[PDB]
Amino acid sequence: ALWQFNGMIKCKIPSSEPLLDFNNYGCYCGLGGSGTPVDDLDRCCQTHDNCYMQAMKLDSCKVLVDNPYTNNYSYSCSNNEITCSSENNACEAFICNCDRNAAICFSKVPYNKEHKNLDKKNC
Ligand SMILES: [Ca+2]
Ligand SMILES: [Cl-]
Repeated sequence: ALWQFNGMIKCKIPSSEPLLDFNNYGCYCGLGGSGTPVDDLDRCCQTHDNCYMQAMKLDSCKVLVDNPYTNNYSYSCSNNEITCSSENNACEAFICNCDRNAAICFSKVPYNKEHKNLDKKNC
């Protein structure tokens, strides 16, 4: 769920408020997403969007009524490392992995201020 993803991103980027810093960035970070990613951070978000689309194709996922944004899962942050839990069932586990991958991705790419609040004439 979005509460968990926020925490993951803070795990990797402890100075951030991710729901502010990483929402409405580029063509893909935030609601929806199309066009060409503007930079590597935007590409992290495209991958994550694709991961959530692939979570929904899962037979596993077609039961929790929640979407990936509302589907809770279990994870830990420890020493700024994210660990998804073996106690997660299949849908939960898949979404946790999508989120972990994206949080790590965000932490390893440049942040270009020019793309924050981009006009979706670029997308
Ligand atoms: Ca998106
Ligand atoms: Cl990690």
